[PDB]
Amino acid sequence: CPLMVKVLDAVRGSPAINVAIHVFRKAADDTWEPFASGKTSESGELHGLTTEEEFVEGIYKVEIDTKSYWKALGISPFHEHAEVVFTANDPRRYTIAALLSPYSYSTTAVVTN
Amino acid sequence: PLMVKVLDAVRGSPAINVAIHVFRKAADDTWEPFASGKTSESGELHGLTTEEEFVEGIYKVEIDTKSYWKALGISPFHEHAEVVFTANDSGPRRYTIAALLSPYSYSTTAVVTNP
Amino acid sequence: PLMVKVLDAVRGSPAINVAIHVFRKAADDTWEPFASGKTSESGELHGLTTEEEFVEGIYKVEIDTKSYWKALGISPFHEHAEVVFTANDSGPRRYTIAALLSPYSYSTTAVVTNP
Amino acid sequence: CPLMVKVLDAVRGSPAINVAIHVFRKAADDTWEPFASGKTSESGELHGLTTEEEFVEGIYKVEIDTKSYWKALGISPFHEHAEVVFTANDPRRYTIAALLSPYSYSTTAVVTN
Ligand SMILES: [Mg+2]
Ligand SMILES: [Mg+2]
Ligand SMILES: [Mg+2]
Ligand SMILES: [Mg+2]
Repeated sequence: CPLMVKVLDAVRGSPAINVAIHVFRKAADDTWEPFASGKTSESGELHGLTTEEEFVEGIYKVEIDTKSYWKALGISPFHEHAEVVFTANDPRRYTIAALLSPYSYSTTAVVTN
Repeated sequence: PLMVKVLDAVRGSPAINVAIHVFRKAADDTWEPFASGKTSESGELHGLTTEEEFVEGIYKVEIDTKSYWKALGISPFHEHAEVVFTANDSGPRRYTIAALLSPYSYSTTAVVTNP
Repeated sequence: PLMVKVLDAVRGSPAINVAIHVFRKAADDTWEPFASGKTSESGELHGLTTEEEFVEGIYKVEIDTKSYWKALGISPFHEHAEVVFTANDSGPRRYTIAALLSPYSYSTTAVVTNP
Repeated sequence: CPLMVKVLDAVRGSPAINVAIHVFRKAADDTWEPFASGKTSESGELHGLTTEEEFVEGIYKVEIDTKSYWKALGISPFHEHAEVVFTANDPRRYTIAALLSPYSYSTTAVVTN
């Protein structure tokens, strides 16, 4: 799979498990079309979102439902979600990593061949 | 009530001349333009709104990081950094949205204080 | 010439009353005490040193994050956050050391400006 | 192995390869005794630093030679290194992750069972 998402919890020092992830692809009329989705695993990872044949160049948005995650832990969060928006560019594998705190997050792209 | 501060993690400096657009979610669920501006030489953007106009709502702060890096000769990963949050739902607050930029990474933090 | 700013990423607030110790590497390669203080209600620590006393050297800023979290009922991962850097080796500069704290994570950024 | 170190490069969006890592354990006289060391792999990871039998409770310091890494890339860095200091506490595995930029770094502990 050319696109993987990994989420960590900076409060508990753990993978962020059961986080909902939605991927969108920008359409020609500038709307966001649903592309793929899932929930992070026990390791905080979401694999299998797409395939080399499907993941063509274009602008993609990855929406990480951080609010529901913090709500399930009983911790008041700031953001509605974390969104990562990027242009896929032709070999490359994309790992979108996110590090979550209730009032802060960071995201990093690890792009490898 | 709403300030944006942007730092450059490659140079260890404010990120100057960064375009910032703020949107507010409308009743029909679309993003309406709310305010815009660009960071100063200190990397801050002040004066976007007022206590009266900054009512409860869901707000989106779009920071044009890609143009910033491209003007410095770098092709970055992200199209922009987007910060989406509910504001003032417990009464008016002061919000500082901070962003720390690298070509393939950014972080964003909110500092929320009660006037 | 040297300021330290500390933010709490759990609460979205300045990190208040954080103890900070600064050390400078001596000629015998040991860490000598240089200055200390604690963050204010704004999460900043000003006045640690002066342009005259802040000579070239290798400096270490130790931020006592563990005591901060423990006083809030949290058992954090790190003993402290340590920021080590060469200062003023191209002439005097102004340094802001920023730290962003979570129980199992922190980040630190330097903003360096030329007077 | 109970202790793993992973390093990412936020400028290139890649693992940080060939980064020197030194681990120290605090001695009874408060000095730092060398404990283990190595260099990150092509995946930015350093495995095999210690064993369950050796990695007893105590205070450990992980020193990541960020300066030499940035110098080899030709980019002027701020820090001499990144140090992560923590008390190991009894099952647990420790992953020390670091995200490097020339004037900033973050470190996170992912502690799992
Ligand atoms: Mg092309
Ligand atoms: Mg209401
Ligand atoms: Mg000299
Ligand atoms: Mg015990």
